[PDB]
Amino acid sequence: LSFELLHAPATVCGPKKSTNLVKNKCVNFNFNGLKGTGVLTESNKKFLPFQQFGRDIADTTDAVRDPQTLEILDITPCSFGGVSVITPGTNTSNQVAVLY
Amino acid sequence: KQLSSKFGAISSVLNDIFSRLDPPEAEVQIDRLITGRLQSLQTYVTQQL
Amino acid sequence: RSPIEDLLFNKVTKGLTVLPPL
Amino acid sequence: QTGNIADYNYKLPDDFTGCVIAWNSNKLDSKVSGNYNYLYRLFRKSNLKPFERDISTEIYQAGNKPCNGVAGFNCYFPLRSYSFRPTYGVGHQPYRVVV
Amino acid sequence: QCVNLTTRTQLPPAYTNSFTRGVYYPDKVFRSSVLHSTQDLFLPFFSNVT
Amino acid sequence: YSVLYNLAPFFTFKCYGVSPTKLNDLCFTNVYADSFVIRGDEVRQIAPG
Ligand SMILES: *[C@@H]1O[C@H](CO)[C@@H](O)[C@H](O)[C@H]1NC(C)=O
Ligand SMILES: *[C@@H]1O[C@H](CO)[C@@H](O)[C@H](O)[C@H]1NC(C)=O
Repeated sequence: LSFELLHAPATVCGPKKSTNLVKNKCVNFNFNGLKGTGVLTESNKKFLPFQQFGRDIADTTDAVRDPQTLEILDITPCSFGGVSVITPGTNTSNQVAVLY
Repeated sequence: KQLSSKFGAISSVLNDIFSRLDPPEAEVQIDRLITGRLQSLQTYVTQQL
Repeated sequence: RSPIEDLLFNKVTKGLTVLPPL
Repeated sequence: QTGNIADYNYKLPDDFTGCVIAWNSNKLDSKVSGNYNYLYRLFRKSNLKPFERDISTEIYQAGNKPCNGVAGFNCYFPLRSYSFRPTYGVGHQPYRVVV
Repeated sequence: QCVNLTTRTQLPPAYTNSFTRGVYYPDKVFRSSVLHSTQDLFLPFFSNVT
Repeated sequence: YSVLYNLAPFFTFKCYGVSPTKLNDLCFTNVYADSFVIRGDEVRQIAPG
């Protein structure tokens, strides 16, 4: 067996497509080379058959179709955002409040 | 929209860069991308000021 | 609200967040 | 660098703070008979952490069935020897490398 | 198998216009309610077509 | 590397080059396959260099 590495367009590759699926939980998926984190959710929109993945105004993967299943999934990240602390002076007391 | 800028790198996505290029050599490209993003953020901050 | 500022309100239509005013 | 020795035998980190020293010696490491005194691990379950050696003479299993220390059908050993002769070519010459 | 033919009449080619034709999908990326711009090989509008 | 694998008849699978573990991950193109029959210990004659 003689191989040619990085001398032709990619035609033959191995089984790198993961095993299963997880819904309602943000995971670091890899949709055929597109790695990102988001919660897989069913999308109301209709996808044309030739389309592979969707892009929002931010030019980021927010929708995608499965490489094996014709159904389409949405990429929405799980709970993110900053946290703020409301506290009085340290000379007065020490109780604090947490606001998201 | 400035997040999707190449900034002289091979691609605007960094996980693919880390997967296809080892972090020893991809560190320079990642540094260039993040400093371009920081320059854009500083320009936005100055405009907001 | 008075209708004038109601009409004026009708006339006007990833890390970044919009904090509502106090 | 990613290769065969660099992945299983001796892996260097991203920053090394120094370098390596290597030279060729076809006289102090090659004998008239077969000099098979040098071996290297070729099979491993996963990658190797930098700056540590995992000396473990264990059978690597490839198939679903396990082996009780018997090299049978799909069970092989990682350590493979090197063929070193004074009449060998440059690609087969032994290289003395110190880090 | 090919055979020479002499029943073809000689006539210069005609030229018409390509007003609003020659636009396709640049890639399989789904886009909704957005005005996207890209640089690919495209047929120019109001161009000569044979 | 599963339709044949090592589950085939016994191989003298000690060959320099690419390890079988990363052989599956390889995206090589235009593979050349040459099949022939030899006698005895001539397997070691089929080696690079
Ligand atoms: C493999 O993909 C094809 C089309 O992409 C699909 O029809 C088929 O069901 C897939 N195989 C499995 C096991 O899902
Ligand atoms: C196209 O080219 C022909 C000659 O090649 C010319 O007579 C004709 O006017 C052209 N049409 C347009 C729309 O440019």
